Amino acid sequence: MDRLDFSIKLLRKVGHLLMIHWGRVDNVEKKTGFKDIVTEIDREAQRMIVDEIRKFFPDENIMAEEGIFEKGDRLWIIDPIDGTINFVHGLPNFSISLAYVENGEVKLGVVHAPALNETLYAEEGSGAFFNGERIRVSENASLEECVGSTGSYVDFTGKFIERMEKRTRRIRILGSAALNAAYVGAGRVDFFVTWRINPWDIAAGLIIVKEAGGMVTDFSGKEANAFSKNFIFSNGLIHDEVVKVVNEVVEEIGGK
Amino acid sequence: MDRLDFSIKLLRKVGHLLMIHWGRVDNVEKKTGFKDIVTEIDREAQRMIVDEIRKFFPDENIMAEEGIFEKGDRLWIIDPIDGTINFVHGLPNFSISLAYVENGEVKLGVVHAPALNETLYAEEGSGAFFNGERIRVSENASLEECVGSTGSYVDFTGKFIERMEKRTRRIRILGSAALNAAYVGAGRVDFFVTWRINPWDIAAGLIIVKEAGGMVTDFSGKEANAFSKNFIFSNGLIHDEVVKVVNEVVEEIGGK
Amino acid sequence: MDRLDFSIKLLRKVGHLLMIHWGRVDNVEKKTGFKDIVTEIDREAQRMIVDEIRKFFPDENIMAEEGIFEKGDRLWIIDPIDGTINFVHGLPNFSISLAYVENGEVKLGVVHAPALNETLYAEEGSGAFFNGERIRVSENASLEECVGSTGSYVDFTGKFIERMEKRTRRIRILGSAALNAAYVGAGRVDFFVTWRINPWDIAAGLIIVKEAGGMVTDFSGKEANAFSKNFIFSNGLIHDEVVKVVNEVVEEIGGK
Amino acid sequence: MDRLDFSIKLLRKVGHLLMIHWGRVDNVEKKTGFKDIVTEIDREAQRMIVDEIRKFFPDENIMAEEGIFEKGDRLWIIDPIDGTINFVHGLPNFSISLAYVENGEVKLGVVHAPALNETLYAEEGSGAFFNGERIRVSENASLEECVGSTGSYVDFTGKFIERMEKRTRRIRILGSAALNAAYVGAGRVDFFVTWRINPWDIAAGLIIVKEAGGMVTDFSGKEANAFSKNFIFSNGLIHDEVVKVVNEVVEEIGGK
Ligand SMILES: [Mg+2]
Ligand SMILES: [Mg+2]
Ligand SMILES: [Mg+2]
Ligand SMILES: [Mg+2]
Repeated sequence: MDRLDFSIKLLRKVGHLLMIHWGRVDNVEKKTGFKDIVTEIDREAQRMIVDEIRKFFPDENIMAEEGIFEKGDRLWIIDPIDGTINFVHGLPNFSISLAYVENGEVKLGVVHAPALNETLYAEEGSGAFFNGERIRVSENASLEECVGSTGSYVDFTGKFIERMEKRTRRIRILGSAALNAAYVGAGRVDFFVTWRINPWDIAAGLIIVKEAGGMVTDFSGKEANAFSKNFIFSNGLIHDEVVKVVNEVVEEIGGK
Repeated sequence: MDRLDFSIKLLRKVGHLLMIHWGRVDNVEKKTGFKDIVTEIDREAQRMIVDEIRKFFPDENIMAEEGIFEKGDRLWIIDPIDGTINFVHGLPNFSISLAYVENGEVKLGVVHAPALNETLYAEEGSGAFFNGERIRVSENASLEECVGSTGSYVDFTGKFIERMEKRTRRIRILGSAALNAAYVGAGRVDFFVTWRINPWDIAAGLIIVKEAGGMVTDFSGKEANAFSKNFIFSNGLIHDEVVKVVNEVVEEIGGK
Repeated sequence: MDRLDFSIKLLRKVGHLLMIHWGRVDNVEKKTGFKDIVTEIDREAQRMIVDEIRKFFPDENIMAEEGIFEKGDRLWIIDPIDGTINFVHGLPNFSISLAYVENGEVKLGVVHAPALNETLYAEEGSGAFFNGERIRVSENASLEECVGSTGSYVDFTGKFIERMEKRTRRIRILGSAALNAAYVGAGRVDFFVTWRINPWDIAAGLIIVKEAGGMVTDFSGKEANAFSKNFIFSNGLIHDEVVKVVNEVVEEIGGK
Repeated sequence: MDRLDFSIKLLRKVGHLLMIHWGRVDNVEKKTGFKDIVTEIDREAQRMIVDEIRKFFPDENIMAEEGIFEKGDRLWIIDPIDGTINFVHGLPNFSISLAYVENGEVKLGVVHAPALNETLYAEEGSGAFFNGERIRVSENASLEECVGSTGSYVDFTGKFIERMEKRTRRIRILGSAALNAAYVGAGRVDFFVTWRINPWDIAAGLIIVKEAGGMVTDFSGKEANAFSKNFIFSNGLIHDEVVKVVNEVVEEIGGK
């Protein structure tokens, strides 16, 4: 609609500002370590976005990674650069994410990977799209004919590989949370699992996976929402096959 | 120039055929099981290349992943699709690799990712390029300022992540060996490790990294060649420690 | 729509076939002269399009430029390559046109420019799009504030350009009818004028420009359909001024 | 090489600045009427180009279209946006142009069309390229085998269209002098004529077409250089005829 179209055009415009600096940001800043960085372009991109929303959606709230952490029954969740590390090194797997949550419910989601010219989006009840055409998660039902994905985490990643590497065609670690969730919605991957992520990393990828007929849940298999800590995105075919392996790894390291 | 230009235009032309089928080939074979496939496109793309190769290079040999394994002083190493699994699922990280090896010497290489519109190539003494512009290897001289990569291998993988997660910013698993290697030459990645690999998977990558001022060696740390089993590519500023870690990852599982 | 989504996916896929021979076609045949040519690719592309339509819509008629001139209630109009001259020479302004005419009126229409990655489409009562985002006709209400365009015609073009130049910013001759009409819908040009044209050249553009909010009439101002001979696509704001000048041109050349 | 690479990367970088505002330029200032305008984006982009050149070649001269007119042995000719009108309306045919003129003679030219992803360029003595690929002018030896092109001139155009349309397949009016000239070098067009012009309009085009094996002369047939106001670019196989028509058109209006 108005909101969806606005979001698509906004992220597509800002995407170009990011291209100016892609792989060329000399000022890398650490937030809570060397694996968790931010740059001046993350902020500039966020300002560009936040300002347009604040302009057309005057009395609505914003929750943006870099700083703005408001609350509201009408909240826009923004990730100026999902995959800042990639962005800095020059890898194409980074994106801009914009979800519009109403009453804690994701009503719209859009992910835009600039260097790839891929714009995945979904509005509630309208289905998922990719640059205008319909997308639906894969039909794959056998883990052996599946390609799953994960993000670079503590001891989780390396272990989740060990467990999965056997019953799976191949595992991917691309670099963009939002983009990886959206890829399942587009049928490119079979499932995506995250750990200790904020809502700006998954709010958009959540409605896009479900509107594309997939499944989005926490590690307990109980349907997840924008405010869940663990995330499992899947085509809804080999979901449980994954729910298990994940907890198998979680227990081994420490959990419950 | 002659063979360089030839090679770029050719792979670029072939990339488009791949695009017609990319993500839409549900007729998969297994060259050795699920973890290793081939498609008619693999075959159909390789054909379109080999044909052209002879049309202008009669008295020369050819080596393609699936089908031709000739040998000679004027050889061409072809890989119709590097990342067939990706190509099959709809992932952008797949490429076409081609190297001209004269007297056992890689005289030039070219990697082309059609979905990403990336063409990385290099000629002996001419330096490396990326779509016409020069590319050098990264300057990040410390593991805490690096992003590494490797392919999905038996135990080496999940055990390489664990053994290097706290070492580097991130470890990526993209899918295409030729592309991944070309990326360290591009400085998008600081190092890439490949275990148990064929010549057509690194032939081009090899000369691209070295021409881009990087390092390519076996695990023994000795200068690597088109014919080696395990490779390591880097900016030559963090090779030592990587060799070290690589040489200490096979330990935990085995492989003498 | 599954019909529109069907249309977008089919032309996008076929666009890669075209990309293989774009600028690399050696055998150009004259249909009625050196200014009206055709190639084998036009046919190959068309065949790819027709077989898919006939497979998923077995009882609907087809009217494709190169040969298939059926007629009916459920009709598919096709121009395998709008701008074969451009396509042959290597210019990017060439496209694949597809419209669905029902009981005389165009229900949907998509235009795909492969080299340009531009897919403009519209389904009746749903608005016009450009790669997933909504587009609308321009807002230039003054001719001196406009950019117009036409095709390449015998007498018409020259007189036109003369009788318009001193009254508009500039007139453009890009080379693809469908693409040009669709651009009026995208708002990139303010009006497009075609003379002694064919239905497959304007069916898709007709609905896109109408859905985009503009106007499409014949040279007399009378609204038009896929079957009129002459056309005028505009933003609706400058139309009269255009129809006037056009006839001043039909007047000098001749008519009756 | 030092200068060429620097030029290619700078333009591609500035290219994205342009993409942010492409088709969304609010305030258009008039230079010499609605026929010739400039926008703050032209200035904003020019400043970004000038900025880098001052930094790496501080002791060199600059001649930029929008306000900088220096003179010297080492000189850089610049056009922030060639095809501003196109840029404004949202047409993809616009580009950045940069030439380095050492000792009165241009030895390097770069033309980048951001919206098209086309970087054509040429360093004196090394030949013409297009995104790394090598290019050479066309081989069409007869006008009926060609596709010519012109700029939008108040009297020239219409006449040229008239005395040239029955003689050739089609005459194109694209909207970007630098790109149009680079196109003859790319062989996408057989000839291009420009009436009334400045060094920043065709300095880069000049060298590219020459390194591509074609010819650039003033209307009189006499060779042409960065400093002339009549230009005719061609594949050098139909040049004579074009100069013919060009002159004839001049007689239909006025001159000497
Ligand atoms: Mg972020
Ligand atoms: Mg292969
Ligand atoms: Mg046609
Ligand atoms: Mg300009």
